[PDB]
Amino acid sequence: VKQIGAQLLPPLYSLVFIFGFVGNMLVVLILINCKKLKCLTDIYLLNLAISDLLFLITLPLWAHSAANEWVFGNAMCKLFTGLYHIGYFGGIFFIILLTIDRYLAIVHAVFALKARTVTFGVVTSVITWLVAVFASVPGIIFTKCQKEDSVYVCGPYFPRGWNNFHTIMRNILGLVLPLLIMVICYSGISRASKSRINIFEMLRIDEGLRLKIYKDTEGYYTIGIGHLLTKSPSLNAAKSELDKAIGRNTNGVITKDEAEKLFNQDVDAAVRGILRNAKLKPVYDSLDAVRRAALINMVFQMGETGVAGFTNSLRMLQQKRWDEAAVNLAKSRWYNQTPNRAKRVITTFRTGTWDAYPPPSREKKAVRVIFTIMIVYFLFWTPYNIVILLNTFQEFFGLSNCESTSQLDQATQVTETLGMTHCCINPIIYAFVGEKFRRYLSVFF
Ligand SMILES: CCC[C@@H]1C[C@H](N(C)C(C)C)CC[C@@H]1N1CC[C@H](Nc2ncnc3ccc(C(F)(F)F)cc23)C1=O
Ligand SMILES: CCCCCCCC/C=C\CCCCCCCC(=O)OC[C@H](O)CO
Ligand SMILES: CC(=O)C1=C(O)C(=O)N(c2ccc(Cl)cc2F)[C@@H]1C1CCCCC1
Ligand SMILES: [Zn+2]
Repeated sequence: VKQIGAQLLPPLYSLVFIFGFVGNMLVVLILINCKKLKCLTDIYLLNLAISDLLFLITLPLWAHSAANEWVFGNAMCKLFTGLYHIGYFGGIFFIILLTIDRYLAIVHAVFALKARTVTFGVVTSVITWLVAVFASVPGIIFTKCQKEDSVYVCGPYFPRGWNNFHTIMRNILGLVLPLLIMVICYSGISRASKSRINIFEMLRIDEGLRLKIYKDTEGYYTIGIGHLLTKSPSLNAAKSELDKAIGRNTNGVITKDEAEKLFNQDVDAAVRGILRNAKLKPVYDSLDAVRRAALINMVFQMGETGVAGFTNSLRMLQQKRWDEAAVNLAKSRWYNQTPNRAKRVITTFRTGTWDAYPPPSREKKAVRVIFTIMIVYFLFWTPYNIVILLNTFQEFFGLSNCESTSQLDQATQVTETLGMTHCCINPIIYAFVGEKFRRYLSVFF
């Protein structure tokens, strides 16, 4: 096999090195000089880029050894084995973190939004690098520089039991764990909604989204998704009430996530009020999560006193007569005064679906990117994980032969070579799938 390796590995690894280095370097430059590392997700992508770099800087040494032999010493051997493993495990770990993060985001997990901070990022990133190191320790310890058949090699020399342990450990952290994580996420996504629409999207369309302190048509002061600040002229009074509700010096400006944080506080407060009203409680209890949202929508607009005015319609809703309740609501004063908003609320109540509203785009496009990242990772590293599992545990089960181990080694070499060419793929996936990344490239050039 060595003959083929000397002709193929040096140009292959060199080409991978060139594309991967400038690729992940561009990713880092963007995250620092365009995104400025302000978001939690910017931290993970930064560490993911670092993982690939830590990996591919080792390529020139592996390619040189294939052409000649290992000449850098034992200490250098254990060092680059460390970068090789740490870069690898760090890679898949930070892909999983991003996978979870963007999953929780499209389901609008409240605690995840409250956790979406650079502080939470730095901490969990430090722990992630630790686990990556501890998973690299066995590889480092039993890897040495030794003269085999009058040729120097930087290779692994595990005892019988330790090679078995290392194999199953690698398969868990690099296959079983990510696979399970992804299944959880796919399930949680498909169970939330088929249209991926939450109450957040609904009231964002109907009530709007204020990033700057907005003066109501009457004279009231609002912010975010329909949040009353005060009812009196002074904008200083408005800023005063807002700066208290956030805990920050806002100067009358809010951020998108701060809006949803406020929004969540207003939703459960509305639900709290509904479940405390004698006429709204039995209706609310007989409704599913979709039609309940439409009721919260009406409370968001007219208040519980106003919603309680629809005595007829409420009873019909309470009795699951959607069609008839829909028609009756189209005759109300509320309907004729604000027809377009009412119409799509009436539809929600009638059909019990989000068909009256447009689905989220960027939220879906986000999980499209990160799931693709992980699927492609699987493509590149799964054939290696399996063939070494066969070459370890299940070679005792069956598959036994004299030329077996030799051929299983060949397959191990080839598949690992395949996996080693993955450290240059992520930035390419960004450019092909991710629209924000291409936008960052447009302003870079
Ligand atoms: C040549 C140095 C091998 C080196 C070992 C190192 N190792 C896990 C620890 C020391 C970190 C990881 C990185 C390197 N590896 C691990 C295997 C991978 N493929 C190969 N290795 C060595 N001869 C090969 C010859 C032909 C072929 C082909 F399939 F193309 F024909 C592939 C080869 C590689 O390269
Ligand atoms: C060598 C041959 C193999 C090469 C080919 C393998 C490449 C597969 C990569 C990604 C799969 C698509 C990932 C899709 C990510 C999930 C998309 C999603 O969930 O959003 C859809 C949305 O629900 C719609 O309404
Ligand atoms: C929808 C979205 O948030 C993104 C893109 O449409 C895109 O190209 N992004 C993007 C941003 C920076 C970098 Cl370096 C690479 C990216 F792909 C962001 C990613 C945010 C992390 C999860 C995956 C999507
Ligand atoms: Zn959403």
